[PDB]
Amino acid sequence: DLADRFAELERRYDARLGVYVPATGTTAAIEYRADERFAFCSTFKAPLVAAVLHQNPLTHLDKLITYTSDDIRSISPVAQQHVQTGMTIGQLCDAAIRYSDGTAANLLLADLGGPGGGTAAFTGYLRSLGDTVSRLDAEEPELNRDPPGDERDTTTPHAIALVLQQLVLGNALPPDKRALLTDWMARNTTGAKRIRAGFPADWKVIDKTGTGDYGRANDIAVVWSPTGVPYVVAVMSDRAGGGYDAEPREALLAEAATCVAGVLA
Ligand SMILES: CO/N=C(\C(=O)N[C@@H]1C(=O)N2C(C(=O)O)=C(CSc3nc(=O)c(=O)[nH]n3C)CS[C@H]12)c1csc(N)n1
Repeated sequence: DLADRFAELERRYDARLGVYVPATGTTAAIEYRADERFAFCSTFKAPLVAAVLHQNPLTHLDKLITYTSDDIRSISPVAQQHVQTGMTIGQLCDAAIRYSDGTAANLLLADLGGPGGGTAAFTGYLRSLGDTVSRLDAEEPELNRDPPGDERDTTTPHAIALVLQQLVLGNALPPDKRALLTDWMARNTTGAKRIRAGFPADWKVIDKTGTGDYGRANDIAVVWSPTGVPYVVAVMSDRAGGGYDAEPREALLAEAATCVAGVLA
């Protein structure tokens, strides 16, 4: 019945909702518009941090990266505090995941592929995981403002969730790097009202958020049953009918999350 519950959500919130849960040994795949393109928004910061972890040794995460106040062209709650000072790569990692800091992500794009090569390098990291579908094509903020229908800066719930299944559950990162990426997203400061609200408290929840123009509201998460069996959950939405400044419905995502919680009991 999952499909019906989802379209009611869509009806009640007046939004496009894509859901994908990868199949486990015990359960089937929960998919809904899973292969339609949704904007990354800030969810690209999770597999980006992983790309930075993977290309470099952990020795890299203690390299002070310098930047200016005129480098803060997006929401940047942490990079705010180091106008000139600058931060360790590990610090920007921490800022781009848990705090969704935009300047953080841009310096990590730069670190990953040069001033005009980071978005393609980030996309190539995704291809190296078998995502031939998602593309990053801009830096912050403009990656949040691509018009609806455009393929730029889009992923799909199916492809990001498979990327996420690799990063946390598969061997895309080695135990250590993999472990730092899991603490970072398990501390995320931005995902209370999203998937976390949708899952029972005795279920573990680790997530990274995305929010943008046209009502875009996203949450990609790895979730753990009290038995400790792991699930990957991507929830992506937008409300593009309402224009660029339409209001994202976070409760939408929580609502989507309670349904997948329901067949995963
Ligand atoms: C051009 O940039 N525009 C953005 C944007 O930067 N999106 C990013 C994204 O995905 N972000 C996330 C997050 O990680 O979810 C958020 C979380 S939303 C939020 N959390 C708070 O704690 C709070 O006090 N206020 N807000 C709004 C901030 S913007 C950034 C945006 C946000 S809503 C909208 N229409 N545009």
